[PDB]
Amino acid sequence: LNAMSRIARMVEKKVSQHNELTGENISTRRWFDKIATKEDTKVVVKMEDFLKAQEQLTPSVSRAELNHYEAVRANFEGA
Amino acid sequence: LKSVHRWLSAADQSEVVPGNDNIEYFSINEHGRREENRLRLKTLLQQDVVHETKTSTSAASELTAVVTINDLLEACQETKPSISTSELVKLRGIYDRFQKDR
Repeated sequence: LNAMSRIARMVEKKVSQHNELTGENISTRRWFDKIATKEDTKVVVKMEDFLKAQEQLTPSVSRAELNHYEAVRANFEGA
Repeated sequence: LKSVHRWLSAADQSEVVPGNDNIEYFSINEHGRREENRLRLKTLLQQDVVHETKTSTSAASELTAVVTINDLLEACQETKPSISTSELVKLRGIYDRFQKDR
């Protein structure tokens, strides 16, 4: 999703640029349809994308202390 | 609201003092009548009824209503914080518990 966001902001630049170049009335969907290329799939991804995503949101489902003490207690009481 | 209240209070006499030239009046055989200003107004209203029109002209926004900081700060003085001060702590705690778990 972070990758898709970056590429998306890139094209958001592109469209604006062309709107300044060829005409401001060109629709985003029209532009992205006409100038479409096989390289549209170039959803750029890199380590920095992953690190940004990890540090940005969703640390985990259950990480802090819940897992640890249930794990140890459950193993202990299973003897 | 405070600014518009003050403006309305100050503007009460603006439309009353000036004379009206939209129609001209001769005032013959006016003796025996105690009312003077109301009778003039009723004559003007009669003529306007004979010559009534619906169109009206626009006016500058600032002289209808305007916002000023002097009243803004006083309005801020009469505080009304929505969040219950005793409940902000509880809300913060529950929000954090939701955020970290589930």
